[PDB]
Amino acid sequence: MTAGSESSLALRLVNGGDRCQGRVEVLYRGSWGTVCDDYWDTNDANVVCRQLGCGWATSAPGNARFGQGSGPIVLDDVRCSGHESYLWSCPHNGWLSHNCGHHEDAGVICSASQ
Ligand SMILES: [Ca+2]
Ligand SMILES: [Ca+2]
Ligand SMILES: [Ca+2]
Repeated sequence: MTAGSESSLALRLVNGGDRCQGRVEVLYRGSWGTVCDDYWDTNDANVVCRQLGCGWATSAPGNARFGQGSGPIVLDDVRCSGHESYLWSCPHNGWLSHNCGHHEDAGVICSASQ
């Protein structure tokens, strides 16, 4: 990952009750995209929760549980071991390499969420 994208990458959870649950969105090339729910699981969620300082994964809802996003779908088939420090450190399909719709946008509920 080039130094420049590494500097600008960012993760957020949107449309939930607080910052520690919601639809997963990732900042790629200066635009916020969503993550497809294919093979999305608590291991992926766990990386997200820990990265955000949100504790550990409670659950990893697919099927746009927190609503459909509108950006590009930037991540798909995410295969986190659960140990990685950043979601972009997980194996995945490649940026923008998806076969999804926004009705599949992945979500997370973390243990620090209230
Ligand atoms: Ca799916
Ligand atoms: Ca996974
Ligand atoms: Ca897929």
